[PDB]
Amino acid sequence: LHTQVGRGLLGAVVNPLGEVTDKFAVTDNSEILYRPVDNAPPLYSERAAIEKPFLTGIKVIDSLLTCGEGQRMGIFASAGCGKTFLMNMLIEHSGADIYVIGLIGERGAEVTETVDYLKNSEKKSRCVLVYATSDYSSVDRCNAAYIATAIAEFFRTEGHKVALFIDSLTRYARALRDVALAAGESPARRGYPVSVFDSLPRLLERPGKLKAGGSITAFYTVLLEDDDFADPLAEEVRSILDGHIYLSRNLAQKGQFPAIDSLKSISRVFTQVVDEKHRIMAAAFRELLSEIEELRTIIDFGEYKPGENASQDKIYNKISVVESFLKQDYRLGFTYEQTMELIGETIR
Repeated sequence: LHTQVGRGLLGAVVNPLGEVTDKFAVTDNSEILYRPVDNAPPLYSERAAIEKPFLTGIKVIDSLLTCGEGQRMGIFASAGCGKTFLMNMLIEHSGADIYVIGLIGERGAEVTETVDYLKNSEKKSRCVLVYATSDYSSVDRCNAAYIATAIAEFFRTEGHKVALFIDSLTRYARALRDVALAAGESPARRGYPVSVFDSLPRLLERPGKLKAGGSITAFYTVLLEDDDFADPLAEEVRSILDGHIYLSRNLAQKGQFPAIDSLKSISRVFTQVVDEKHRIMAAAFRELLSEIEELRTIIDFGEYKPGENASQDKIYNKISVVESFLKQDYRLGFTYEQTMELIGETIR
């Protein structure tokens, strides 16, 4: 019901009971205060409108799927579509003041690798990790996600630009379902006025940019088992969030990382966070992308003959420059100016 917050948590690993069990970095700051884990969302008049981009350093995201400060973004993928490797890139190459990572219900060896990753990360001094393994109860697994959010909320009140990752919403939904059964609530039908299952939208309206403070930019992972299978839970959270990154099993098997399929991904606030020149290039790049895949089905049909159609020849010779723009080594981050200069060269 109450948890630790403050700059003293930076570098710490907190378990579902809200107290630190390990450290991946040590910080001079020792500030530790207490706040409730359940806090009301900001009133609409306290929220500011999402107007500023949150740059990620990932070329495909920053150019075609631009995020905004205060935005909540879903990341849809199955195991293993490098969703953990995409989150490592989001943490490495973005420019947030503070990162708060929440590992829900995961196996256990997964928790130790995230800490091992943070131990060697350049952002270690600005990160907090909340974990709940498979051995912890379902009650505790849920509380890991609201503790992670509450920690992020304190940093936002202090003015910080915060980035929140909860991986995963899938295993959070499963553990939550277990909590509902203890109250008798079934997934099909429910309880009223407070249902255990409405724990999910309540938790997802807490991020955002405050007029009087900083912002929480949130990334929620949703596991798409199997092979971009439409899980029922997957369609509700697409209803609530401001956009979704979709990690494609198909683009992964061909060796393209990140396996983001931009044509099946969106950011709703895109046109509000980029200028007109950006919108023109992104629009032109999406049509180049669409015409490429139209040509790939023509090729697979054995229907493409070089020299027969000058348009198809022009599209074909762009495949290499388009694929190289989309690819990205996870150790590399790109500034907005480099992303926009590369996308223009791809379109010319």
